[PDB]
Amino acid sequence: QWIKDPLNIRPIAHAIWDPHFGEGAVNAFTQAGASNPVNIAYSGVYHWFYTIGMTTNQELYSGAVFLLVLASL
Amino acid sequence: MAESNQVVQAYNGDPFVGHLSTPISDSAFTRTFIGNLPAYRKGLSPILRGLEVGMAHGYFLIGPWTLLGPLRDSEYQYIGGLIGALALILVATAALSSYGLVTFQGEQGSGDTLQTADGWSQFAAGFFVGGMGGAFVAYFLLENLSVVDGIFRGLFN
Amino acid sequence: MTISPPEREAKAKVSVDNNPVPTSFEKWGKPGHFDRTLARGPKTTTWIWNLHANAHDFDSQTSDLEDVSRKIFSAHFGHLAVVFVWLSGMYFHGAKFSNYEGWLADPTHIKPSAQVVWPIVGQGILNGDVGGGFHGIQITSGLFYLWRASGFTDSYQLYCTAIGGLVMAALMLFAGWFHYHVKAPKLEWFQNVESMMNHHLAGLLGLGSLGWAGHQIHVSMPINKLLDAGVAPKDIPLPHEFILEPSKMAELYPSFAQGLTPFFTLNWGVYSDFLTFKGGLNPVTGGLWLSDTAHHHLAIAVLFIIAGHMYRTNWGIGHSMKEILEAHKGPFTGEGHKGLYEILTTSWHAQLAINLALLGSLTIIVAQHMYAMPPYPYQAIDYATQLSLFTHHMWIGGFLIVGAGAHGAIFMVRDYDPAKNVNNLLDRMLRHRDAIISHLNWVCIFLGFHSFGLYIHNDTMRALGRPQDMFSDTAIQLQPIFAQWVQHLHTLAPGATAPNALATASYAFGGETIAVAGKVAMMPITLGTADFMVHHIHAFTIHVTALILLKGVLYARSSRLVPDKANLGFRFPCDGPGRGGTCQVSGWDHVFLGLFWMYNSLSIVIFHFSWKMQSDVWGTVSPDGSVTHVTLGNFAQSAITINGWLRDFLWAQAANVINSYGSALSAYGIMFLAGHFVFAFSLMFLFSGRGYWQELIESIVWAHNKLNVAPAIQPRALSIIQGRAVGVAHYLLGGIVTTWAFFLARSLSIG
Amino acid sequence: LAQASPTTAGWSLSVGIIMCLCNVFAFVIGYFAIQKTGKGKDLALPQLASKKTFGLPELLATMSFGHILGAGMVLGLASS
Amino acid sequence: WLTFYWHWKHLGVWSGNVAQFNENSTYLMGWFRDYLWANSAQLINGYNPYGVNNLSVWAWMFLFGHLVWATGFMFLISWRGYWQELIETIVWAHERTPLANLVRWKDKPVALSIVQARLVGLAHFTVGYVLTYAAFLIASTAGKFG
Amino acid sequence: MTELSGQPPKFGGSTGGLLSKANREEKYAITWTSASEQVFEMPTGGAAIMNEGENLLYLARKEQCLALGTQLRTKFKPKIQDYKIYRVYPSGEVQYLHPADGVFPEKVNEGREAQGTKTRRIGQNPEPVTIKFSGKAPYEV
Amino acid sequence: MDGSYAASYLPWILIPMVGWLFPAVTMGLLFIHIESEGEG
Ligand code: CLA
Ligand code: CLA
Ligand code: CLA
Ligand code: CLA
Ligand code: CLA
Ligand code: CLA
Ligand code: CLA
Ligand SMILES: CCCCCCCCCCCCCCCC(=O)OC[C@H](COP(=O)(O)OC[C@@H](O)CO)OC(=O)CCCCCCCCCCCCCCC
Ligand SMILES: CC1=C(/C=C/C(C)=C\C=C\C(C)=C\C=C\C=C(C)\C=C/C=C(C)/C=C/C2=C(C)C(=O)CCC2(C)C)C(C)(C)CCC1
Ligand SMILES: CC1=C(/C=C/C(C)=C/C=C/C(C)=C/C=C/C=C(C)/C=C/C=C(C)/C=C/C2=C(C)CCCC2(C)C)C(C)(C)CCC1
Ligand SMILES: CC1=C(C/C=C(\C)CCC[C@H](C)CCC[C@H](C)CCCC(C)C)C(=O)c2ccccc2C1=O
Ligand code: SF4
Ligand SMILES: [Cl-]
Repeated sequence: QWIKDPLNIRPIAHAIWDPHFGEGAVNAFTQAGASNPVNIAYSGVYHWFYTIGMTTNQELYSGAVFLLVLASL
Repeated sequence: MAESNQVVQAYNGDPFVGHLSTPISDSAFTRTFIGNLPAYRKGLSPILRGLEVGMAHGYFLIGPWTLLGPLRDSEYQYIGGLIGALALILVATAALSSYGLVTFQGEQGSGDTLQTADGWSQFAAGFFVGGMGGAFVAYFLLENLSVVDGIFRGLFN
Repeated sequence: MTISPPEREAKAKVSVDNNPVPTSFEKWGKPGHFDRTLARGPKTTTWIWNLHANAHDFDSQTSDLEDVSRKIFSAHFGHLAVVFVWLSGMYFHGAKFSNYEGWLADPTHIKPSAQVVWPIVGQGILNGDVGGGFHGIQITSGLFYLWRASGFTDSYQLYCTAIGGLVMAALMLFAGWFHYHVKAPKLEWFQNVESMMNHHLAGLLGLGSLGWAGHQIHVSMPINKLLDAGVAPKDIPLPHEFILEPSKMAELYPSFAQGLTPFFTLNWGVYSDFLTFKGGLNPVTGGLWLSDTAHHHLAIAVLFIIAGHMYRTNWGIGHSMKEILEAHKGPFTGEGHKGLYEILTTSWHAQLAINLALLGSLTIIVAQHMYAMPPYPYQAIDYATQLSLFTHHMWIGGFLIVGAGAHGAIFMVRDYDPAKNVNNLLDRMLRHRDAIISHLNWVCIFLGFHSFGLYIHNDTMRALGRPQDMFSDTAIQLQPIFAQWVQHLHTLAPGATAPNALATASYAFGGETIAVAGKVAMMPITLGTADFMVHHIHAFTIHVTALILLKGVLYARSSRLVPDKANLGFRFPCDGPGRGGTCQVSGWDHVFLGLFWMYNSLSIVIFHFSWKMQSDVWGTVSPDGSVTHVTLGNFAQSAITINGWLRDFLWAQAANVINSYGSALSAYGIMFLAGHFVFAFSLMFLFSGRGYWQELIESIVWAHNKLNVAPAIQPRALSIIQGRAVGVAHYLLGGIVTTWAFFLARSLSIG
Repeated sequence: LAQASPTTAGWSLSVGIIMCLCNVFAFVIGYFAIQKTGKGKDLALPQLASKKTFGLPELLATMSFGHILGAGMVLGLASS
Repeated sequence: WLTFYWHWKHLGVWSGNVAQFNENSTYLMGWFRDYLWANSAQLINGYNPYGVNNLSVWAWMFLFGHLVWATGFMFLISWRGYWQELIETIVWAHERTPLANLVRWKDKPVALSIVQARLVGLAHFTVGYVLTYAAFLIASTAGKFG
Repeated sequence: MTELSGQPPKFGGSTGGLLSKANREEKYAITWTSASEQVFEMPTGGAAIMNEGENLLYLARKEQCLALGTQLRTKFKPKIQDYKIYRVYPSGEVQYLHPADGVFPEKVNEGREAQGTKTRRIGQNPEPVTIKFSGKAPYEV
Repeated sequence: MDGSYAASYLPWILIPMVGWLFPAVTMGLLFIHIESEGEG
């Protein structure tokens, strides 16, 4: 989604799972179009992965599995 | 160094004992992991060993009948699982006790306080109490699965 | 001294002895000559049996490895001559007692037949009307389909082929005689394993598929191209006309206009009209595209010829297999493959165990690949041929595998030298045989409980009016999700991970429903709960057979029970009633038990094949497009219980066998009862022991002495080992003949 | 028609730029990798530089290997 | 043989069709098809993919008798030494498995004896024989006339 | 019986050797001298190497020891006939077993007392009915 | 607390496993280890 409208969409880093949250915080952190609590990323990693030619979640997942293998090596 | 890159050796240095020292049989990890299970953990009284083994077993034995028993598609699903697991742990306790009764008729040894009539009976007592307790607490958690779900999701605060 | 040719060696490693064994007939009249314990003659009837029992046991006849090797080589030539006689007989019956040309002119309205029965004592009824006024026995060997794919169109070509086969048999026979009696090759010659492998890879398998690619391109492909186009077989040119008139090829394949130049310049794509990667099947015939098979044989030939260059012989280039083997050793396995080169270059039984195991596995792979990727025109629509070929290759493979167990055991008893196997793979296998076998034992128990036990659970639940408590596709599901996933991968492959392929490798994985005439040739073979359960039955029975034979090999030398078993031999009945009883400890007895378990495994495999193909694949298709299967999709709900197999498979489909009286199928009912009788007969030998029979023979010998009619060759009851051998031979014969009659009646009576 | 595109006898690129180059590469790695280079039945005498350097079997085998390499490379560089 | 005879003849008699036995008992395919194969149809349908009836118990017992018979075949064909060696491997496995180590047998596990194998194989064989034929007899006669 | 001596054979181990019976019940020992370091077959599976000089090996049964002994005296170019087989109890008691009187049992040796000898033929055993309700069998009387 | 991503039942039990079970077990192991008075 961020690839489509990269200037108006905020990139999200990962989902939040905290049993401490109340209703207010749950509402406050379902943001950036997400349907569940989420943090927005500030590592610039979306811009990096998009610039170097990656466009789908399948590519990122294949990269992460390859890095699992490289770390194993 | 030297020439022994070999990972398998004679078991305990006696090649003529019918066993081999292998990564599964006699690695440092398995020695420390098996040797610290309730059955072998040093200095434990057999009552605590039985209690721990029974907790683990009673806890996990509730599942098969809970999801796959005949009452799984009834209003008494978790009660059905509990009844099954309790009856199974009762039969298991009778088996353990009969074993102790038959194998320790003669002179009692000395090195292993679990390998005696008194020790195996204490193990059976601990196993009974732990098995019944673990089965009942697994049943209680399952019978109130909605409150556990709301707890884990924060649906109550 | 017989015939003395010049020499025939050209700086070769060829080395022979001239005339070691003179040609003579005297020993033909001296039966048992090859065994010292037999040469004097018989005194009891046991002498007869052992004469047949040890006829090919060349080790037990001579201790000289060279003479054993020579006997084996000439025996191989004799066996090849036998196979040639048989194959030329097949081709002759196709030439003179078949309706081959008539079938070729119209293969959708005529049943292949190639055996005519003489009219005597009523048996003439076996000459069933197979179409076109032809009357005979319907054949299920697929000979017609092979002959059509090869491009046969005339009786005279089959006759010429039969004559060539007879000449080849004569040549093989003469070569066997020549290399045993006239020029016998030395032991040094047989041990040239590197050269033998180079030649069998590049020369036997590589040049074989190269020459066959040549025949397919020049004879099979244009002739079948015209046959499938509707051209009558008489209007089609003879095979040599396409080579004399290259314009015929060029108009059937425009690339031929360019000739061989694209080949030598690596411009192979020009050849894309006859070297193809279509996949799928031929729409007219239901078989694999012959162009695909020609491209396949070309690539296989290139592969094998390249492979035939790995090993060093006379020119320094290449590999020593001894070096390679010795280099492969690790922290888990001591010295590794050290000693394997010496074992496999001095022990015939070790080589035979390897080769039996692999050749049986290959025969099974052949059955499995030929059913789903039908290679011949009109074989898939002929469900009888399909079932028969699958089951035949299955049985051959199983027997070869059990033999591999036998010869691993014989190696252990006769050729294993402990001084030549110190801390190598074989030694370590022996040194943890207990771990191996106890674990295989437990895996078999687990696999049996959680496969057959699932069936028992389902039977009991269904009988108790509790269908919702069963393992089924409509209750508690056991979906084989990994096989489904790989099938999906195969179906997606033509468009992704196999781009230059047009269709799937097989429609069983998924895709279109290929039907020729009104019957389906192949269609997606879906997998569900019943398929899961029967696959685990297969894994279970294979594991038990492996358990038995592997225990046989690993304990052939010794066990905790019998620490000197090696001194007792490979074949022996026991070591007495002591130690609680030691019957059947030998490797031979492990082979004897593994035979029954292999028969069990394969019976279930072939029943699974028959029922699944009749229920979910085979059938007739309406012009509307829909399919109606032979047994109406009953597999999923019926194959999940033992009662389902007893009633909906065995009971239902046996109706053809038992009603075959009064028709051309009557012989199949006859042989159904025959197999049953032989099976029952085997139980006498298996359930008893020779002592009872020896005493009964004592009474009968008294009867004979009473009338002065007792023979000098005293009757003895069969030996313990022979009782078991007879029992198992009859068990397998009877059961297999039963299933054979059943299968043929069924698959011939189902359209 | 969906068929991998090869190349007609280029005889400028197909030859030295690929086939002879792959043959020279096979020459080099065989020279540096064959245990028994000149232990063949056939001496094929005048030991030279590379074209016919060490032994007839060395030459023939490294040349067959160079042709395998060159066939693979020509076909690959021309699509597939 | 005796009971097959009695039952097939009495089936023909009770049904009024003595001709079936009179004409088809002279050859063994007649027994195989008209007697054994036919009179199983209801028996093997005591339970079904479509439901259950009162012959369900007899179908289950029919399969049970088959299974017991086949099990007896094992004790009858495979003899003792093969089993004692396998049990030696299993004994080894028990002695060397931790946790299971804690437990030891009071009696040493050994394979069945020679005579015992003959007796037990025969006992299975006979149990299966009787239960199989009783299931068939009862179910067939009660499905036709019961 | 004093104290068994001899190097153990060079061997990497196996699963086929001693079990619980060896420590709970009884085990067996075989000693022998070898003129050379050389390979032999373990009755429990695989190959081992005997040392030059004295050798001492523990096995689970008497039969495994006698099988190794036959292998020693019938399968080596210079024979090995000096092997001795002992029974060993958990208490430490060692019972010399074979060869019983220092002479192999296949050949006569003076001083041996006949055991299990009968002064009759097999056919001269008494009828079982004549000895029924006793504890004996026709070969025990 | 929910999740629309794939296999959203995984944080449900992994968050307690990472926050409660993993630290309890690793601290217990390290505790018994640093207090181990086996000679050496
Ligand atoms: C600069 C050099 C060069 C270039 C770039 C190419 C380029 C190409 N080659 Mg080529 N090749 C070369 C050199 C080169 N080749 C040489 C020197 C040789 C001689 C050995 C070959 C021989 C070769 C063959 C035989 C083939 C190619 C193929 C291809 C295409 C492969 C497409 C693909 O993804 O494969 C496929 C991708 C996969 C992931 C498949 C792998 C899965 C396999 C089936 C696993 C099998 C395991 C196997 C049994 C284990 C081996 C046994 C043992 C020895 C270890 C590609 C365009 C293929 C082609 O032309 O397609 C039409 C093909 O058939 N090449
Ligand atoms: C009237 C006398 C009496 C009574 C009230 C009990 C009562 C009890 N016994 Mg005991 N038992 C008795 C006599 C008695 N026992 C005797 C004489 C022996 C020696 C043979 C045993 C040996 C025995 C063992 C080994 C065990 C018990 C156990 C138990 C408890 C489990 C419930 C049960 O077994 O069902 C009720 C039982 C009866 C109504 C019949 C009692 C009389 C018979 C002979 C008892 C036979 C024991 C049997 C092998 C175990 C039953 C298996 C189980 C699945 C029920 C229970 C409270 C189990 C336990 O948890 O102990 C902590 C167990 O492990 N009993
Ligand atoms: C390219 C050379 C070549 C070929 C084709 C063969 C082929 C064969 N060998 Mg042989 N072998 C060779 C070289 C070769 N070998 C060398 C160099 C050695 C010494 C190391 C051996 C030593 C060896 C031994 C010890 C044995 C064999 C055996 C066999 C046969 C068993 C396999 C089989 O039955 O397949 C299928 C069978 C056939 C296809 C039948 C055809 C057989 C005919 C005679 C071959 C004619 C081909 C010939 C080159 C003419 C072709 C030219 C033209 C017509 C195209 C087989 C026919 C075994 C055997 O069966 O002994 C008889 C055997 O035990 N080989
Ligand atoms: C053992 C199998 C076999 C057999 C015996 C034949 C036999 C025959 N084929 Mg056939 N063919 C085969 C396999 C086989 N083929 C395969 C696998 C293919 C697929 C590639 C083909 C495809 C094919 C085609 C397209 C044609 C034939 C043709 C022919 C006939 C004439 C060719 C010939 O031999 O003249 C003698 C050959 C030569 C003198 C070759 C010299 C020409 C070149 C320039 C020499 C180069 C060689 C040199 C060492 C390599 C270096 C080159 C590099 C430096 C540039 C002949 C009867 C031709 C025909 O008659 O059609 C009916 C024809 O057009 N075949
Ligand atoms: C290329 C395959 C191959 C090779 C050449 C050998 C070679 C050999 N085997 Mg082996 N073996 C094989 C496959 C093979 N076997 C298979 C497939 C099996 C599984 C059944 C075995 C199982 C096996 C056993 C158990 C034994 C051997 C033995 C032997 C040796 C003696 C041969 C013999 O028995 O003489 C003569 C052959 C016979 C008397 C066969 C007659 C009985 C057959 C089975 C009747 C078949 C009936 C027919 C097919 C159909 C019915 C027709 C009827 C109605 C008229 C010999 C060196 C024996 C040995 O001691 O090895 C040293 C032995 O103990 N093999
Ligand atoms: C249908 C007849 C039959 C049956 C039931 C068996 C049973 C078995 N055979 Mg056997 N066999 C048979 C015929 C049979 N055999 C014959 C005729 C021969 C002669 C060749 C052999 C020769 C043979 C050999 C040589 C070997 C076997 C092996 C095995 C075992 C395989 C492991 C296993 O399946 O674990 C699980 C057990 C089962 C699936 C049996 C059914 C259990 C049911 C479904 C559940 C039980 C319900 C419950 C316990 C009932 C309790 C009632 C209550 C009142 C107490 C197994 C127990 C192999 C073995 O031992 O592997 C380790 C082995 O090596 N068999
Ligand atoms: C170091 C990389 C990294 C980091 C920092 C995180 C961070 C997080 N993950 Mg994730 N994870 C990772 C890699 C990582 N992940 C990978 C590669 C996978 C695929 C195997 C997953 C699969 C995974 C799942 C299924 C889940 C999380 C979840 C979470 C969150 C809760 C913690 C948890 O339960 O983790 C659990 C982690 C695992 C079960 C797999 C182990 C992760 C890697 C392979 C090991 C990392 C080792 C690390 C480098 C050691 C260095 C530590 C250092 C201090 C010395 C958390 C924000 C939960 C979540 O999404 O929250 C809502 C959730 O349920 N992770
Ligand atoms: C459906 C398949 C997916 C499910 C996964 C199942 C996992 C099964 C276990 C993984 C395989 C382990 C063997 C490789 C591991 C391996 O080979 O490691 C390597 C090691 C030897 O390595 P070395 O360094 O000594 O190599 C030197 C060589 O040159 C040989 O001398 O092997 C051993 O240690 C022998 C022990 C084998 C005993 C394990 C076998 C257990 C039998 C069950 C295996 C089932 C496989 C079924 C698949 C068809
Ligand atoms: C035959 C041969 C040649 C032909 C080669 C051919 C035909 C293809 C070669 C392709 C190659 C050599 C591909 C190399 C890929 C290397 C990669 C991909 C390395 C590292 C990736 C890393 C370290 C991780 C990256 C990450 C990932 C995973 C992410 O997803 C996020 C970004 C980042 C974190 C960076 C030529 C003729 C040329 C020379 C002669 C020999
Ligand atoms: C992962 C892994 C593993 C595994 C593990 C397992 C298999 C386990 C499971 C686990 C378990 C299985 C656990 C458990 C838990 C339990 C518990 C925690 C319990 C309980 C109980 C209770 C708490 C009770 C109480 C009571 C009583 C006692 C009395 C009164 C009543 C009541 C109920 C109150 C290992 C390490 C091997 C390896 C690596 C990986
Ligand atoms: C019946 C039986 C016998 C008696 C069987 C005997 C004595 C064999 C009789 C064979 C006859 C003499 C030959 C008939 C078969 C011929 C081989 C077939 C030749 C046919 C041609 C003439 C065409 C045993 O010796 C025995 C031993 C161990 C376990 C079980 C049994 C067992 O069950
Ligand atoms: S019954 Fe037969 S096989 Fe078994 S021990 Fe006795 S003689 Fe040997
Ligand atoms: Cl059913």
